[PDB]
Amino acid sequence: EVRTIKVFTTVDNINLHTQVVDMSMTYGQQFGPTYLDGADVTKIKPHNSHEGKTFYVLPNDDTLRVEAFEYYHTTDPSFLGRYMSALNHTKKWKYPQVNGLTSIKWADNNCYLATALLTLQQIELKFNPPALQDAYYRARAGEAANFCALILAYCNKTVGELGDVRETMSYLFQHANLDSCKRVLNVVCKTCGQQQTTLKGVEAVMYMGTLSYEQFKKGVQIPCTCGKQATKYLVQQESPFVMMSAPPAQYELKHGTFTCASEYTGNYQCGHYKHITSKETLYCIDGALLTKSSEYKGPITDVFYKENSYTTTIK
Ligand SMILES: CCNC(=S)N/N=C/c1ccc(O)c(O)c1
Ligand SMILES: [Cl-]
Ligand SMILES: [Zn+2]
Repeated sequence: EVRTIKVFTTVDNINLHTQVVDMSMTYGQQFGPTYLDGADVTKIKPHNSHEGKTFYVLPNDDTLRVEAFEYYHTTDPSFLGRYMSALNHTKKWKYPQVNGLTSIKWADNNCYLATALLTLQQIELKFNPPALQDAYYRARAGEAANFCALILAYCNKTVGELGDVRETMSYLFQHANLDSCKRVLNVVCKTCGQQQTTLKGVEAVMYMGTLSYEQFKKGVQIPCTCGKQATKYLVQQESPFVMMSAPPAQYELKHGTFTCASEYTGNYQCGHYKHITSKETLYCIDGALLTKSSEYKGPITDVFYKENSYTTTIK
């Protein structure tokens, strides 16, 4: 007896493609690698309960290739399989609402992802790929599983792998519209004189070396090619936020002087992030856990500040 069911294949879970599948053959024999809500069903034969359901496939024809690129803005061949593999895990995570924000209950070393997600909800940022637009909208509403699996896929991290918050924000910023952001800097060495520099996009909102936006405005010391120590300071800034980063160090966070921050405790090989947000007081969100304090000191690695337009008074 020949037996078939109708199913739909997709790469973006919006555009559906009608298929008829033989129940005597595996999905892999018929579609190549195949996934059902993240589960790998390549080696599985169709079940009666599968009729009418949507399965993800790899982009193996030109129509799927165009749909996949338009939705995800990547042509990495392993992207979809990495996204599905992550999703099969992230759909089992818990996304509690903590002080009004979507967080993530700790699992699989996902603290870096929770603090990135909490941070995104406090800064003005729009994603360009529709996949990130759609999943971030759901994540804000509390259903963050697709968004978290997408972050992992875009950052080329697997579930359980130790991640860096600054690196993760850099990847997400790459897929965001920061084209309006502009940064002017000035560097003065007493032997080589001055050199001004202009930065755009992601490089205009991120800085590595100091956590303090004020010290960045007043000036910081850096090496020069002559061996002398030059000074770098901020001349002009156009952006809705800025991100200041440094190797973790004991740092004091004062209520009302920043938006949010990341704390990192541990070592290079493994550790733990927490999130600090300045609202009516200072709240520390550690996954599902919440505590408060009026003052905060701890090993901070990233701090986020609000911005609109800033111009220096330094002559
Ligand atoms: C450079 C040729 N690729 C094109 S034209 N479209 N491909 C899009 C795409 C997205 C994710 C994937 O995993 C994948 O295999 C493909
Ligand atoms: Cl968005
Ligand atoms: Zn010099």
